[PDB]
Amino acid sequence: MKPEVEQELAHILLTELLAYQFASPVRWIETQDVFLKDFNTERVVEIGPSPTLAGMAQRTLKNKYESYDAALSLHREILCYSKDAKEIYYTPDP
Amino acid sequence: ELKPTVILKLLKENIIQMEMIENRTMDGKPVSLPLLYNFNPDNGFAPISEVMEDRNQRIKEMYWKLWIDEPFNLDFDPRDVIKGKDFEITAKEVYDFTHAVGNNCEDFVSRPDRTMLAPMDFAIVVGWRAIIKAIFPNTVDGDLLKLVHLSNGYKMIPGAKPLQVGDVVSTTAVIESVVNQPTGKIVDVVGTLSRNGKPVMEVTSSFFYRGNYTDFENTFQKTVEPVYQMHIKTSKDIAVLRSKEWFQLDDEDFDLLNKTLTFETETEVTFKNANIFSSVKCFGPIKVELPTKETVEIGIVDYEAGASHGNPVVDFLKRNGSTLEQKVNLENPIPIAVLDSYTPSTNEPYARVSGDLNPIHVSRHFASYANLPGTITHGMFSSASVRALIENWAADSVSSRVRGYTCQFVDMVLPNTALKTSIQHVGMINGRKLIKFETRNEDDVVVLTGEAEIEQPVTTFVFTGQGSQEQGMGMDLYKTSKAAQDVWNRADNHFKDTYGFSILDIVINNPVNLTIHFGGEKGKRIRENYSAMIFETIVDGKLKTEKIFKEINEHSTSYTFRSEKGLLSATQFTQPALTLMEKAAFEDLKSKGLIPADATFAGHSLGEYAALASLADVMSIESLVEVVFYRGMTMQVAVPRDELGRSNYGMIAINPGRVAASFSQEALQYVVERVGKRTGWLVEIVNYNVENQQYVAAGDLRALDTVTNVLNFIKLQKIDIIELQKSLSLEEVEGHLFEIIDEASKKSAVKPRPLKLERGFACIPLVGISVPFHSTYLMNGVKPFKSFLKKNIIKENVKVARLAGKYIPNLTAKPFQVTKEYFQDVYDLTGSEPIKEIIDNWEKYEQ
Ligand SMILES: CC(C)(COP(=O)(O)OP(=O)(O)OC[C@H]1O[C@@H](n2cnc3c(N)ncnc32)[C@H](O)[C@@H]1OP(=O)(O)O)[C@@H](O)C(=O)NCCC(=O)NCCS
Repeated sequence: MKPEVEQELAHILLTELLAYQFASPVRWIETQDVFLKDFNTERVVEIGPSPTLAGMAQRTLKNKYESYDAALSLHREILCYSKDAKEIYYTPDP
Repeated sequence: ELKPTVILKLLKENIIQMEMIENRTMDGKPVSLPLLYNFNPDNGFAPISEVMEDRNQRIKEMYWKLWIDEPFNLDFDPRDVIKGKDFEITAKEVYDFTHAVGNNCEDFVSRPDRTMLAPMDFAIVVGWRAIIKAIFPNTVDGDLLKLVHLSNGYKMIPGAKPLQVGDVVSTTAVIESVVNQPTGKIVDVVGTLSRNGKPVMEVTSSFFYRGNYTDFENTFQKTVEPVYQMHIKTSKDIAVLRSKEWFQLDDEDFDLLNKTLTFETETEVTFKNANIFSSVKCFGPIKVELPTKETVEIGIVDYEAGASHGNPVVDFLKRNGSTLEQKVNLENPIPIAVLDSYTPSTNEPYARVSGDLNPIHVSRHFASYANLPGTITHGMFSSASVRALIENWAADSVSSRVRGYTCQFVDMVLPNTALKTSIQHVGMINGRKLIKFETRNEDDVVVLTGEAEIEQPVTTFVFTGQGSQEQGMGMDLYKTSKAAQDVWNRADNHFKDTYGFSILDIVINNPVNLTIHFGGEKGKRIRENYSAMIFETIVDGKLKTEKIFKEINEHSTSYTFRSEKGLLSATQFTQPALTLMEKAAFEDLKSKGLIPADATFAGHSLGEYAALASLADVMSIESLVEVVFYRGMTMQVAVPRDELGRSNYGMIAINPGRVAASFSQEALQYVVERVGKRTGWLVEIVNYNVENQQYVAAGDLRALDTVTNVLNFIKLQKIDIIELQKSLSLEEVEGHLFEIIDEASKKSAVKPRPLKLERGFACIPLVGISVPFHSTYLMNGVKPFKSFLKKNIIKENVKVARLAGKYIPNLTAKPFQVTKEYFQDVYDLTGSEPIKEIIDNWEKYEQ
């Protein structure tokens, strides 16, 4: 597949994804599963004014990934831009 | 055992030969270095003179037999590429190497059900015979006993995985530079390892021949200059740039005005003497920043002089432009550790695995002859030793996270020395922590300084949707951050010029009403823009253009936007406001170096747009705020408002775990489906947020109040639906639920049309939400919104590399991949003609 045809197919798929997203349910259970389990994410950074999606991650970890986090001995940081900016920018207090 | 190391005898009548012997060699056969001295008994004070004719060749002959596996031949051009034999990485070579340098990382040990990696210090093991072959040529003439290794560096190539056991690695080395300095000659070599045809990493060694060199005809210097940016404001700056013979655009009529130019220039220089260049070249692309911040080639620098004293191109850009710096320091350094290491008692074990059999590290006599304090530790040993600490303490023992490592060798270390490495996290560079270190000996003398580039931990960015917004959001960052300023201003200018309001005004002041005036020549243009806004629907194969703002004609002087509590809570302003603060936050991160090159990302609802704009630069700021404005306007027309601007629609967050532990999410889907059919109103589940803890039902504000009352009843009565529908009856529970729904529907219908929604036990109403987002109500809006997206997402700005396996759409919660299997999945959710046509014709697209 040529880059210029991948580009055209990507553009079509991306336009159709956004278009239909408008008026189709938000599968955020499945999306969490992906970035939390499939990619073993260790820093979830929420960009936004309230820590609502950081709320949802912490609750989805505590619910169905307590035994899987302990086994694989991994430390997740769930950081919101609007609360935990000192941890995101690496500017800790002396 | 006891072996002959120095043999001193007369060769002829007047020539003393002191044969120095190395007994630690590639094949075991001892190697002789004949030093020759004239004996002149006429000069009693100093009867011994050194034979200095071909003395550097004799020394190169010895070191060639120790280092290089090839036939001895010093006639090759330093300008030519040096090619090294292919090196298969074996488990035994990695074991032997890791135990020598004291690297106890689990990644380099054989484990069951796991593949052994090779350390990136092992790059010098593969590269040594190529890299060192670059200081041997006749035209790089130097005493190799007086050879200092100044610095060594590794750089992993972006995308390239680290070296594994069983990989076959091809080296090539080239001399970057060789310059005569007053105090001796520097030689910058640049190895490149290559596995399966692709390049993996770059080794950059610099060596220094101490002495006095006047052979400037053989010196040269390639330099990569730092990227330079110029903001073209005036027709003066254009005229200065068109003056310069070396500034060469591809199309001479290109409009440079208001554009940002980058100059990525390499300088090549030969020398005539210490300070006058006999030849300069400064070549390289000139790129222009597009509105997406993506740079594109529009010309070249092509300076070419003879005898000069300077590069005028660089001096021009130093004054007129500004140095783009990839490394951003943190506010304060963050100490990591202060660690002790020991140099080993003997240098043989490192010499055996590295192939660096330099006698000065093993033989007392050679080290004595070279004026060194003793058999000095290998510089490369100390490098690999400290790199093993950095990797344990900055990288938390994950070898794959070290992507760069450079160390300057400051001073010579003796065996059995105690070294103290301080390790600081000092900056960022393209989402890689930038770790400085300094290693001091017992006398607190700096012996080894360097820096490493450690990847951050696997990161995903998530972007919040609507509901979060609040007066004053992003404004702290707007006052301080230059990158946030550039986002907000670019958008605020585009709204002011086009729709005649400031998005910044609305976020700072959250006015209840906003009137747009169409007076003057400026207000006629703005009113045309509010009429040019159309729905391009496709009905019976014919474009029907409908008007948003049907109450704005040719004869209108104002238009008023109306809300009940504030216009920041009105979707068409929420969406741009909230997309911009997210995009500005993210641009502040990107300016401070904090964004991994392979970060995944996902947006909740609206966030998707900010996410794609932030991480993938698919739209400009101006295109983005246009798209989400239209999107918010496409949603405000589908919902009937009253005079104050409040609708009969909203959203409830439902916790099925608060009603009853037994009451699952399929119980909540069952109830809502029933309450949507009995009452005959609109209610669906739209946001699946947190499993059995937070679902979001959008729809008709009455239907929501009946669902809230039904679930408030089911908690208090303590009556499960799942046990009763299976173990008691079949479809009796349906008819038993319909009278519970009717009880709630009779109490909710009597209330007035814009009824306030109350906090139930298992249901909380969302604040500032008046639209049924992600429902089937908004299905009629898709057809026009899609046609609008095609006009504003330009296919040339969809870089597939930046989305592929990184972006997770809300629609299909699976990483974005351009594959038939993914298009099929997208069609099985949203039956669209263009997706189907792509699936069926997949093969023609494949070639
Ligand atoms: C619903 C939301 C406000 C809850 O976040 P929060 O304010 O942190 O709430 P908490 O989970 O900390 O709970 C606070 C209290 O609110 C109430 N509450 C929260 N969720 C509730 C629910 N589903 N049902 C009933 N009451 C609930 C409880 O009284 C709870 O008290 P507790 O501390 O004893 O649990 C938030 O997650 C949200 O706004 N989600 C929707 C996001 C969304 O869909 N956006 C895009 C729109 S298309």
